Amino acid sequence: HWGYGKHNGPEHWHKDFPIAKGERQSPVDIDTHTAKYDPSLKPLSVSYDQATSLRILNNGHAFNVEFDDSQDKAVLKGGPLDGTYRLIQFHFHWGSLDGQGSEHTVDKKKYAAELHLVHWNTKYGDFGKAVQQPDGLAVLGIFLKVGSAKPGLQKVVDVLDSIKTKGKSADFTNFDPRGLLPESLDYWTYPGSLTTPPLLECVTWIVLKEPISVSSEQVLKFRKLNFNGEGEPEELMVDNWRPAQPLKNRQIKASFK
Ligand SMILES: N#Cc1cccc(-n2cc(-c3ccc(S(N)(=O)=O)s3)nn2)c1
Ligand SMILES: [Zn+2]
Repeated sequence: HWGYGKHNGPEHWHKDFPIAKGERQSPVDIDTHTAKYDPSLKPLSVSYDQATSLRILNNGHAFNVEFDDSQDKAVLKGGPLDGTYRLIQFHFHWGSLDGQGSEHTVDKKKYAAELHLVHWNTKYGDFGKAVQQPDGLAVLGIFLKVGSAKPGLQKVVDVLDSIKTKGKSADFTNFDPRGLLPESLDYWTYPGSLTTPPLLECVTWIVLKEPISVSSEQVLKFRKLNFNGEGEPEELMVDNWRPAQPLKNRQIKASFK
């Protein structure tokens, strides 16, 4: 089906998902000199104190840590958003080498990986409805660079060997996503899309300026994951990122100067 290889990767997605060539696709390069500071932007509110994680899943494209979103336990508000967006899952995109991996780029710089905290607009009632709306999702994007270890990531790294292959899951309760955030919440924002099929144009992207540092040992363990199912030939889960797409008729706004 779709994936990230030569024969089914991003340059092929458009044949099944014509919106791949649409007017508001993600990711994009963030040109920091042309992004405009917007005083209209209220401060971001990340309220993850009551977050309830449940499970971690290898879905054959990435791994997802899933949250209980049956009530407003972990939400994103403020910044460019109106209303309340509920955390449903986070996941990452990463490279085969430390010079690549992120989806968004900053003045053409690629980071080693990129974290996506995925939230849906509660006025649409459920995720599947929210994705059919231009303001249905808000994804908080955070770059990772390789340096010192991120203590708050290590519980995730340590469960990966239990979900090596596609379709494997493990219990993942009592995980605190506040441990993945950098100190600053300064951000860029723009309207865009899911960066995987079905590439729906339903996302308010909020990308943090400050990356988090992770260790080489941490990132290496992401790279031991498998795209394949158990008992199939091993294909390492690496380079599961989509490259930057045309900005078209969009302006990236900055919360800071
Ligand atoms: N409920 C539900 C449900 C069922 C199937 C899939 C999903 N679901 C899909 C996604 C996403 C696909 C791409 C992204 S991305 N890389 O953040 O733009 S998030 N996030 N949750 C959610
Ligand atoms: Zn993603």
